[PDB]
Amino acid sequence: MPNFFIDRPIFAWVIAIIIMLAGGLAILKLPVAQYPTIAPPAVTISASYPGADAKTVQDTVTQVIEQNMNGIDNLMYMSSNSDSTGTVQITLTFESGTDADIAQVQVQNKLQLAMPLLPQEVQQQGVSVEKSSSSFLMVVGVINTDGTMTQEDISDYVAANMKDAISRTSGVGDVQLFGSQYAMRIWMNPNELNKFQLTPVDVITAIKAQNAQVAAGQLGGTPPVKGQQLNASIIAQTRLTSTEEFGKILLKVNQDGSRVLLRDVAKIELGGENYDIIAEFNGQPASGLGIKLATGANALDTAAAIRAELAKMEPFFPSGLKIVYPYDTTPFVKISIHEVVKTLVEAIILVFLVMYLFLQNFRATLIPTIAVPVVLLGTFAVLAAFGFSINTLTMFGMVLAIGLLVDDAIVVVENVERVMAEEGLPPKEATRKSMGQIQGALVGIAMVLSAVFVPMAFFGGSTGAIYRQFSITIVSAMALSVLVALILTPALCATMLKPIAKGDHGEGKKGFFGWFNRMFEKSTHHYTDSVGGILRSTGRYLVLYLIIVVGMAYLFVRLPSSFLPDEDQGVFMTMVQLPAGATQERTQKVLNEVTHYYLTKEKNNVESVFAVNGFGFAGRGQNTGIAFVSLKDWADRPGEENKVEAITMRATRAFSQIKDAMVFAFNLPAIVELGTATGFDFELIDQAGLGHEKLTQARNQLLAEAAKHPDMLTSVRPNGLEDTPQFKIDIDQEKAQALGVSINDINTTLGAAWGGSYVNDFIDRGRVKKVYVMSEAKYRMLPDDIGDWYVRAADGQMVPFSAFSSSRWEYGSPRLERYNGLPSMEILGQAAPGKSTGEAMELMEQLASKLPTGVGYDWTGMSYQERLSGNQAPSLYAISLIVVFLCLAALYESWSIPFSVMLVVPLGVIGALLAATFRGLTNDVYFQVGLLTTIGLSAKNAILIVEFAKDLMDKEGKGLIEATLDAVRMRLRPILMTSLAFILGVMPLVISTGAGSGAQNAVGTGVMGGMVTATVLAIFFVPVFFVVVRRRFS
Amino acid sequence: DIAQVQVQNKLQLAMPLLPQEVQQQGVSVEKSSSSFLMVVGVINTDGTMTQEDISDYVAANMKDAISRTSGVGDVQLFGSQYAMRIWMNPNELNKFQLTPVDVITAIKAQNAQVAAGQLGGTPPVKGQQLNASIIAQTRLTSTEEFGKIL
Amino acid sequence: GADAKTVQDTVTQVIEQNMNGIDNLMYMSSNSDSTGTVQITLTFESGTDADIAQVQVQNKLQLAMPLLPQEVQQQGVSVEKSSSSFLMVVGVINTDGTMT
Amino acid sequence: DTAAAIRAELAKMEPFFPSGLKIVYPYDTTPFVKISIHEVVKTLVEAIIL
Amino acid sequence: LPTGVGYDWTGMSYQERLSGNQAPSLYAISLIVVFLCLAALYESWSIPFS
Ligand SMILES: O[C@H](COc1ccc(Cl)c(Cl)c1)CN1CCC(Nc2nccc(C(F)(F)F)n2)CC1
Repeated sequence: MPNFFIDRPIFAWVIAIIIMLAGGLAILKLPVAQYPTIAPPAVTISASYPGADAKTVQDTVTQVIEQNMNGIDNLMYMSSNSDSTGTVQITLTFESGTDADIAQVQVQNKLQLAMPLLPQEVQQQGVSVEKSSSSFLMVVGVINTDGTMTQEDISDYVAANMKDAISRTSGVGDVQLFGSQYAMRIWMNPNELNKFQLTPVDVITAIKAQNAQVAAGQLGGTPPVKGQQLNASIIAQTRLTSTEEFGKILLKVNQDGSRVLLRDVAKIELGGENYDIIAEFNGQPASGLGIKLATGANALDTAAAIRAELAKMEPFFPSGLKIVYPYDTTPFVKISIHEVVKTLVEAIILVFLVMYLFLQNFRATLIPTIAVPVVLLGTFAVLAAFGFSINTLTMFGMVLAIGLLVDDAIVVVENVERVMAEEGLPPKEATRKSMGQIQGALVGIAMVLSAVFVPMAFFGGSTGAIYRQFSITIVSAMALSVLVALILTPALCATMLKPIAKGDHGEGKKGFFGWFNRMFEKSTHHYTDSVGGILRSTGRYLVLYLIIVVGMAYLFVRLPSSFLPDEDQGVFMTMVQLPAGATQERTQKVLNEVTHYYLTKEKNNVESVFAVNGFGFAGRGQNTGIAFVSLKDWADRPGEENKVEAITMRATRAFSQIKDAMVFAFNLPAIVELGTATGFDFELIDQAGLGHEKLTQARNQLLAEAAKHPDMLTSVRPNGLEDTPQFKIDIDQEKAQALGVSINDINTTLGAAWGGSYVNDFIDRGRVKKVYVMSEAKYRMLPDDIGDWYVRAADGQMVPFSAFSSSRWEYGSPRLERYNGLPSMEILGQAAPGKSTGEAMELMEQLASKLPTGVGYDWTGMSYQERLSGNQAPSLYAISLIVVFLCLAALYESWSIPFSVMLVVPLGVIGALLAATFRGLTNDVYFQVGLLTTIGLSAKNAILIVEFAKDLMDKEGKGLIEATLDAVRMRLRPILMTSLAFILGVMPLVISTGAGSGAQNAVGTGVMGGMVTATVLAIFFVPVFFVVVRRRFS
Repeated sequence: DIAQVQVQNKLQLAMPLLPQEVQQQGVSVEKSSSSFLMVVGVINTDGTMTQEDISDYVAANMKDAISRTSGVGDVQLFGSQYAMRIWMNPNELNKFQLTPVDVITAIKAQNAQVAAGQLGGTPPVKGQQLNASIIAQTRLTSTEEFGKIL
Repeated sequence: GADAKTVQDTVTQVIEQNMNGIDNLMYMSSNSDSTGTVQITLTFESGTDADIAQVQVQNKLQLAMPLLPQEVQQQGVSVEKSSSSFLMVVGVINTDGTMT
Repeated sequence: DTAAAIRAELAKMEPFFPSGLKIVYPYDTTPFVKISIHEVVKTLVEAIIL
Repeated sequence: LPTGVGYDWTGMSYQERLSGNQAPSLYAISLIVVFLCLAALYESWSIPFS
């Protein structure tokens, strides 16, 4: 096949042009995102039941929905939580590879069938089903500096003016508003209501009656009278549109005729739908917009379009309003992608430089410069054909495969040049001979590398997807590299190279090139002499190989395991947790302290703090909060102390002094969608209907038992809230009946006053908005205020709550959790240093096995994936080894020679492990993929050496030792000039300390160490293996 | 999947027109075979439980989990889950001048769980230090509680 | 029994807000009538799977579904694949003349 | 696969059953499927031997 | 027309505009493909040009 294209250079050029055009089209059309879809598809059902506690929401909402979640396909599991804020959130996690749209529609349809079973208030608020597996591309904050506007005003302006245009922007998959529109608010005064002998029920009824839309017909509508000439539509009562109209709503008229309008007993004002969450941006009122990218959309282009649309908005904004970007990771993504592209380009340049240094022929150096970009473009085209996208994993896969591509080009070009220099043949016949020598080896190497890299794609779950990214990328790059080396590279060698003499090795050259040449023949002679001396004492080097293997096992077992390096993305989060029962003001004070610290002590690094009072992770209440701290540009933060890790450690140390609050600063997970992968997630399930208290006791016992094992488990804590005091009101039905007051009226008055009620809608500036009736804050603060509220009995006399009710304080859960439809409690933990997560989970299972009767357990989150993919690696790599052995036996036509090639893996693995250990890195995904790349390249070198030696023994009459020595002499130069090029290409990643330095270092350090040791050891261990194997079996 | 999606898309138009009792009993749309894949029976080898108890246990502790298993298209319970059964005596109702309407109204009023709001709820007053959930009438959980309805 | 402007603001805009995130969408049209009817048509690119497009439109619509007035829910919001032309018209007459 | 998943779920449930409760399988066509497939495979092996 | 009043095409007109817009690209790509195929088959850059 190489001979076909050697005689047809134009056909090979046409093939290369086609590949380049396809790659360019793919680059133009390929989506770009930081990461692909890694986490399993998940669908979240969210409902709100205003004024309701956790138990009320769970009993009336959560349990019904969970009982009606049946018949949905590919559901891995289902969890739910009901808060004291009145919010239920149910996450259904489906198996990987499930169509998210189909799962989402099935979940919606089962909820639509369950909807009639829910409270009317829950139905009125609406139950929303979303896909929660995705994260936010961007978060655009809107702030007011003049102080004229508040959070509600800014949120309403964003909803009315900004949301639509952002949604219409190209590539904007989803837009969610951090806040709510305006809503009419009826702040009831209990004393005024008692004075006029009214109750909140009357206000609700009047508002419903006097704010509605009525269908009214048409003048002349059909069936029509015989000569009708005019047809028109009749307009009747329409919804109110202003606070003034609501003010005049009439609730009663006095005997005298003075009118008891609505404003008499309440304050009418436009406010927020919910006041639970307060937002500030550097201590200024703010609202937000979270923007999620669409499918197949370019993240960079989408961010640019969003910014352009916001700039278009800017001139029309009300004076004093400003756009800010509290959370913008797109710059980090851009820098990472640009750094990878720069790495690839510099790799090509280093290949050119090394090729010129060794061969000292410009036309020879041109050939790899044409070959490698063609393979890269073909790889892009193949990725587009498979539906992949340009992301961090794919780009680093290309970076890793660059070494294989460089080796493929260098082998062909150097072999052709060596044949020309030795036999003196002209370029065409020299190329023919070289390809006749190396083509079978190249095909066998293609098969071997396919066997090595394909199995990654068959891991299960999130790790399966992460490894499949690299697997597809590298396998496609390798296949295109081999195809190019068989099609185009020989044609380029035959057409571009110029004749070289039968004996010229360059030693006649005058300056640095001549010195380097002569030094190189001297070094090659010394290397051949050393190898020959080695082959006479093979036993010592066999025991040395055993020592190397033992050291490899030691380093592997003693190396920690990780998932993905933590990156300095320019943003981190501080979570604030106040004691139970804390109010919004105390959390606001703590958040103000945190913001002041960040903007004063860390003023050089931090540019903005987005404080969110009322919402924090693993909670939703007044006693929780979260601040999203954004750092200045990496170029403005030079040093190791000005990075996210150091900043977070300093902030945590400073905040540990804060009293009456737990404040903890931390960096983002590498993949926020998967969240943390640090430890284990454990679910303790109530299986026998024990109750909340018994489950709490079981959880406490398990936590104590885990704490009694410091050396195996660390920071085993509950991922939930503890029980808190609650105000219980016991309404005596007998007393209420005796005094002539209905229980329904009492409950309605209490709920409307102290929790608020949603009555109906109105039209504000041509937008439908909600109407809420609630007590004024002054009269719904303390238990004593219960005495300020009166209910009208059937007799028309107002009776107090104390007359027909009593009060006390009890304990209740502010957040109730369920797993797979049963009550549960979530425990988060992690293995102690030096302990694997598997044995930590085994110990947790052993501890849980001793818990009281009726208490079960389950694994969720990352633990579920770990259980799924626990045993895949050994079997997959056993299959890989078997297939590699079979391919090598096919290549060499021998059942024993393949062992000489396969004995080379430890040579690179040991160096990779040593490099990782010395730099204090972990066994993460990047390290493993780099390990596979190093193993593949070392196997390539060994395969070529053994092929040359065997061909020398068979086609010629040379003996074992002579053939091996000649083979190593022939293969020394390509090995060295590939290792040097790849090592120098990866050095920038090794020494990188800027943005994205985590993944860069993880990819670079292991690769560099593995290449160094693979080269150095293999160049004189492979001949030993070949000689020993040939002697043993022959 | 698409067939079920379209069928229930059309069914959602009829749902508002169906009687409230039908909606409250739960309308189901399913895609499954006409024949049972299998039958998982449950007995008691000690003889302590009756048919009602076994059926309630299967409905409450095993039915939902099986229904959520992938590949399960339908689950038919050979029994029924427990429920609070009020067996009315017409003679007693007439003696006290009562009607099943009155019984239903009393059950609805005195067996309910109401959202009662919060102490120190947002918007709060300045200087508010306490925030708590107000608990009120809760659903009854025993036959004794139901028998005490006035 | 709703005006064209009122139904457009209360219904048409609300629905149209959440329909901009659907895949393979070429363009969108909508008409609001004084009879209270709202008709929105989303035209997708050629070769798009119609069933998947309809499923995605349902998924986006259910988000805005609660925001519509209770009367809209009572009558119901329908999402279905549509065509703008009649394949044929089948008329029925009474030759005798005994049926109006 | 569905039968295997159902049996796995029942195994999860079983440890928490009340005293005396027992699961039985009064109707299951799956064992016939397994035995039939096994018999055909056995026939193939015996055919190779013959 | 006054400022703020734009226009667009729909239905048949959208398809007609798209076809007219993408015709020249189609011609160029087809010519390039034929040229490359001729060069590949006849092993020359002169025969495809002629
Ligand atoms: O995951 C979502 C977004 O969380 C964030 C938020 C900010 C950043 Cl910068 C980032 Cl990165 C992430 C969670 N989210 C929390 C509250 C929000 N509801 C709200 N309501 C009123 C005001 C606000 C606030 F504070 F965001 F303006 N939010 C709705 C759901």
